[PDB]
Amino acid sequence: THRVINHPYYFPFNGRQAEDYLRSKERGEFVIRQSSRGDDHLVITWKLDKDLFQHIDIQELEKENPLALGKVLIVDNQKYNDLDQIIVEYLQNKVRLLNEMTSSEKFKSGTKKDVVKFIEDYSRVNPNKSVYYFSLNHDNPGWFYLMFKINANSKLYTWNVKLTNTGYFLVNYNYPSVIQLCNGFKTLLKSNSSKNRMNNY
Amino acid sequence: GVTPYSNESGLVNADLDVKDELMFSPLVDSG
Repeated sequence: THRVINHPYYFPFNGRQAEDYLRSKERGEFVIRQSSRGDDHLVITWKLDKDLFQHIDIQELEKENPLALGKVLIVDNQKYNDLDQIIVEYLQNKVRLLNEMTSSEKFKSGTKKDVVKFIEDYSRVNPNKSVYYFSLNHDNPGWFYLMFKINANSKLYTWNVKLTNTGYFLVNYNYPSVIQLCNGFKTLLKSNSSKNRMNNY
Repeated sequence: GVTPYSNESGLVNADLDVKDELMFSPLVDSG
């Protein structure tokens, strides 16, 4: 099965071919391609960073025939009219928010181990401060690690922040900016901390 | 198929298991 999709960004790639094509491209570039899930799915594969790619499902509804692009498309549980709307309203916002995160003074580039090392070093120098940074989750594209220590002697905790097209999802909420995500992280942890100290008897 | 769909993953957060006093930097204006 080889579908003729009439779109400037359509390529008949498997996931590995899509990643190879994007390897020399820049953050935010993408391809649309046939899905292994069937003739009512497509995939948009996009580049986050060097050797870091995310493949997102596009579910097709209102198909006029088995091979034609559906007139309604579902991405991340939201409805879109066509592939250009997905590019503009889903993908481009997601890329915008990725750049907002990696431009933040709370973001650290490098592998998880690299950032843990910086956190440990920072904690060694500042043993009575609580420390936290964001970094890229290379094993789960589209997520950030949120790593923190309460103090030098505390364990290093890893939480997980999901990048979405409308903000940064942490625990129960989709923060619309990195500043609000940082404020919210602190509030959430203050709340859990004060709950731990409650006297239930 | 073989391709992973990382937007479909769910990653579990470690529970905070300490009474230690938090000492994070201040909250800041959202702008």
